[PDB]
Amino acid sequence: PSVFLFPPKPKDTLMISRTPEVTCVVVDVEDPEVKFNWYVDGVEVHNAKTKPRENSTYRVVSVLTVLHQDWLNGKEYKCKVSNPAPIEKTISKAKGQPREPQVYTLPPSRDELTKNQVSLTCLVKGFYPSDIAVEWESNGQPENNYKTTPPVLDSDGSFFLYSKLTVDKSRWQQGNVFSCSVMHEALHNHYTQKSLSL
Amino acid sequence: PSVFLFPPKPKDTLMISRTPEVTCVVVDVSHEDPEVKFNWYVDGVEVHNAKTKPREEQYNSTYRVVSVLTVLHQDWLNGKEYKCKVSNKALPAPIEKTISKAKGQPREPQVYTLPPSRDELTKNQVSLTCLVKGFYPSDIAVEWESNGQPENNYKTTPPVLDSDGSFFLYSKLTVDKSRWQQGNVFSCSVMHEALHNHYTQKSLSLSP
Amino acid sequence: TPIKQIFPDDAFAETIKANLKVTQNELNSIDQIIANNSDIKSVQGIQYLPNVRYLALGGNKLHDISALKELTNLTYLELKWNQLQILPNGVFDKLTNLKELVLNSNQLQSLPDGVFDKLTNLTYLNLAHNQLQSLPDGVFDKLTNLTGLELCGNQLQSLPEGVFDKLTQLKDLRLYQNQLKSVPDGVFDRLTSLQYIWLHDNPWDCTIRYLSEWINKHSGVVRNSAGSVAPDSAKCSGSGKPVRSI
Amino acid sequence: AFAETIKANLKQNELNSIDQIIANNSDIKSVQGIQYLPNVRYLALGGNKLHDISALKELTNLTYLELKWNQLQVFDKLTNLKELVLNSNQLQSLPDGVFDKLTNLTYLNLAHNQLQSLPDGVFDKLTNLTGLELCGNQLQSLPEGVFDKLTQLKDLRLYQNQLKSVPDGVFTSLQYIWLHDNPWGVVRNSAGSVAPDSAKCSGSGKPV
Ligand SMILES: *[C@@H]1O[C@H](CO[C@@H]2O[C@@H](C)[C@@H](O)[C@@H](O)[C@@H]2O)[C@@H](O[C@@H]2O[C@H](CO)[C@@H](O[C@@H]3O[C@H](CO[C@H]4O[C@H](CO)[C@@H](O)[C@H](O)[C@@H]4O[C@@H]4O[C@H](CO)[C@@H](O)[C@H](O)[C@H]4NC(C)=O)[C@@H](O)[C@H](O[C@H]4O[C@H](CO)[C@@H](O)[C@H](O)[C@@H]4O[C@@H]4O[C@H](CO)[C@@H](O)[C@H](O)[C@H]4NC(C)=O)[C@@H]3O)[C@H](O)[C@H]2NC(C)=O)[C@H](O)[C@H]1NC(C)=O
Ligand SMILES: *[C@@H]1O[C@H](CO[C@@H]2O[C@@H](C)[C@@H](O)[C@@H](O)[C@@H]2O)[C@@H](O[C@@H]2O[C@H](CO)[C@@H](O[C@@H]3O[C@H](CO[C@H]4O[C@H](CO)[C@@H](O)[C@H](O)[C@@H]4O[C@@H]4O[C@H](CO)[C@@H](O)[C@H](O)[C@H]4NC(C)=O)[C@@H](O)[C@H](O[C@H]4O[C@H](CO)[C@@H](O)[C@H](O)[C@@H]4O[C@@H]4O[C@H](CO)[C@@H](O)[C@H](O)[C@H]4NC(C)=O)[C@@H]3O)[C@H](O)[C@H]2NC(C)=O)[C@H](O)[C@H]1NC(C)=O
Repeated sequence: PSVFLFPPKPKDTLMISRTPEVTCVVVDVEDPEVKFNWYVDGVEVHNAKTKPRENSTYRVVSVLTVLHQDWLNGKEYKCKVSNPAPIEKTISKAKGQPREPQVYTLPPSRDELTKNQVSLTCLVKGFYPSDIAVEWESNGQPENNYKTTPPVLDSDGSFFLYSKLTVDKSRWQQGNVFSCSVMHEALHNHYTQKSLSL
Repeated sequence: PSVFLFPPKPKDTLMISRTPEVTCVVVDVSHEDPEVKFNWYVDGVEVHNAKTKPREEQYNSTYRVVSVLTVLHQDWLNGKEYKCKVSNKALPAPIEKTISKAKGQPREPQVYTLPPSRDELTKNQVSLTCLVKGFYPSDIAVEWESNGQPENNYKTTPPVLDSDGSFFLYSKLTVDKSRWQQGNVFSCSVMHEALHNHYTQKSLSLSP
Repeated sequence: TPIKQIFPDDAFAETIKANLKVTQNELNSIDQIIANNSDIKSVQGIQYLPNVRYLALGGNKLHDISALKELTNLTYLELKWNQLQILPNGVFDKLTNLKELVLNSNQLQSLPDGVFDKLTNLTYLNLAHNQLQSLPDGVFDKLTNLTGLELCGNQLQSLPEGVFDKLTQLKDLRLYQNQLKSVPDGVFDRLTSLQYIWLHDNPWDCTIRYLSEWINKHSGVVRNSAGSVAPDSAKCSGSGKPVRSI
Repeated sequence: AFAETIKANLKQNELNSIDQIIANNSDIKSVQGIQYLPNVRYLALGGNKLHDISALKELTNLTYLELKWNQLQVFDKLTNLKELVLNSNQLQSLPDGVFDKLTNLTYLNLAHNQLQSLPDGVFDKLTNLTGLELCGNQLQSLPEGVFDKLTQLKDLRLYQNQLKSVPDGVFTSLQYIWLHDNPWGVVRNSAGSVAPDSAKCSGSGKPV
């Protein structure tokens, strides 16, 4: 009977058009029946779900919907499983004073312009906490051939990351303008957009 | 009574100047029977060259005893498989675990340095970024150097799974906008198995 | 002075020993303090760190916050789950840089008139699940930049008229789980930016024609306890029928 | 069995788009059908129960062949082979010169089989070999000049065999050789350390 607690996806706490949620997860556990009580900020809630179950892996999961900006506000989420005695575990957004991310866009190395497709990169340094969303887009529509590294702890005690978008060099060299969009709590409107072109 | 098998550092196995080792850790061995017996098998043949560290208690009021094993030459790169087997009184059968370099065909990394965003030259300190893309497996080591001697102020991103199955990562070296502007030449050195001499070095600086 | 000499609270010494890993120049180097669920009784000595800006004090056992009166560089103040019983007057008057104040789940019996009025920069105020019976008249009138206001879980008997007057920037107002029988006419009519209102679990006297008409007009800002949009959630007392349905 | 590797590789013309097959420590007895996918390069088969590699004699473009722990007891047509892994099998000899075609090969691992003989001239036709592993065999005949046509060799392993002597003169690139456990700065010991006295004279055990 091992229990874990996993925070919502940053894409969901910052886009709001999506419903975030905190995922409680219990493994190990014959007796595959576990009651789940939930508490937000010390007070019990009952709106949580439970998905059908799954070595003989007891992957039974309860997901709980985040209300509005409860995550960023700093609400604390507690999951309580029962058969042992009840095992409680808590999860909350990283404490510390927020810092606004710097977003810089960085065009492909000249030495890469020998290959069928080039790499466009977005550097986002010095934000806090690490909860952050990054996406790409071209002339009104969004791109989708991009990967974003995870937050990395920096010398100054904040985070950075990079997103690499990959496009056909025919599309870079034509002068098309791509946009890196970034969503974090320390940004006005939770939002900034950086562009780069030839 | 739980066992964890860590690989050698890429830095060790690509430099050979440094000495690679595969570490087998066991925790939760207490009290009752504090007796652990590691057996090591490289590519399937048992071996007896592992010098075992002394056990060590922690505030968990339990033991965590470590065995470390040396890697003979390019064995990790060559695909040798390393297996650890712990025998303690506190469990039915002994525990086993094998670790080995990731299978898949090796691919050469591409290495591209990127100068600072123009909006970053409005600051006291700029970022020189290194793009390493298209390598396999993930075992890789990235360093920076200026004028022959090394720079020690960079953070490197962990390897990321790309859309075509290879890995990529970034390395951000931070420097003073003046050093960049005076025209010093910095370098991103890269150590990987699919590289000639397991090395490549790309440089960036501004020339008007 | 040593660690032991400035801070008589065992736990509070242990957190200033952890932050710095002392000289007044050292103590004046402290910009934030993260000391939640740390079994803390009094913050005696917190007055010598005037440049602290972030303060995580939730989950502790504070009775008096008197030593924070002057910390003028504060902006986040999190005192959720402590043992505060009543709020000394003027204690917040000097924290004019606060943006967010979290007094979540204490034991506060009432609010003095105008205790918040020197917090014009506040965007977030959490007073939920305390023990408030009523609210100073226009207490929320100097709080013009307030984006979210949480009051849920109290025993609020009634709301002052226009108590939410100068709250145009309010986007989230939480009132559920209260002893509310009715609301002033035009209490919500100025709440222009309001995108989330929480009104379920209240004994709505439906004897209730203003609120019945304010909800139909704004049949999209009401949300039930699960997060889904749900205006039929404000149920009349006794009958149990939704308010908006009269 | 073998098909589930394919069904996972391919999550006709479909078999042409398979360049690498990673499928070790499985329960594979036949590899048949492996000829119906020519444009294939990387092959990982360690921990199966094979004895025929007839089905592979015509995969011409494959460059890695991993056959650790199989029941083997053909190579002339895959000259692009570069790394051939054939340890822990049971093979009792080796056809008289089946390593001659694959000139491009650079790593040969024949460790822990059953070889009392070594067909002369089998090693002479692949000059760029970096590592060679003959440890853990029934060696007793080390034919002469066999390691003479091998210049680029850096690792050569001869530990745990039954050599009572060598043709003095059979031994420049070489940095690593292993001679221990045989009963008669480039030599090392099973524990990865330059150890010249680990060649002990039979019975007397006197290093020489
Ligand atoms: C029977 O087998 C099952 C599962 O089998 C598994 O799958 C098969 C196919 C094989 O690969 C098996 O070898 C393998 O075992 C076992 O179930 C496992 O139980 C372990 C613990 O015993 C769980 O480990 C935890 O994993 C979390 C992270 O979990 C994410 O990433 C995992 C892979 O890295 C993955 O397993 C998870 O599913 C999960 O993936 C993420 O999940 C969310 C929710 O869906 C999703 O939104 C994400 O997008 C997704 N991300 C991905 C996939 O990338 C790990 O963090 C836990 O570590 C904490 O506690 C550890 C103590 O064990 C300790 O080592 C760590 O330090 C850490 O402690 C915490 O650290 C963080 C960061 O600092 C912080 O919260 C705190 O500091 C600290 N909190 C503390 C101490 O309380 C932990 O390791 C496995 O996830 C789970 N496997 C799966 C699939 O769930 C089972 O145990 C077996 N039964 C036995 C042995 O008896
Ligand atoms: C009481 O005693 C100890 C001590 O408590 C701990 O120490 C104190 C100081 C406090 O910090 C406490 O918070 C803390 O709890 C407890 O011991 C711990 O037990 C847990 C699990 O039971 C272990 O977690 C596993 O460890 C590895 C990673 O561990 C490295 O990283 C840690 C920090 O990041 C570091 O602390 C460790 O020492 C260790 O460090 C490495 O060591 C080597 C050489 O020594 C070095 O070369 C490395 O560079 C170094 N790395 C560093 C510093 O970063 C983690 O990988 C494990 O995850 C795998 O297994 C999980 C199953 O639990 C599974 O869920 C995961 O998904 C993952 O599974 C594997 O994943 C890969 C690919 O994804 C793959 O191989 C397989 O899919 C899969 N294989 C499997 C499952 O077998 C896991 O998190 C802690 O290491 C251990 N702490 C120490 C110091 O040893 C103990 O539990 C307590 N016992 C009680 C209360 O009863």
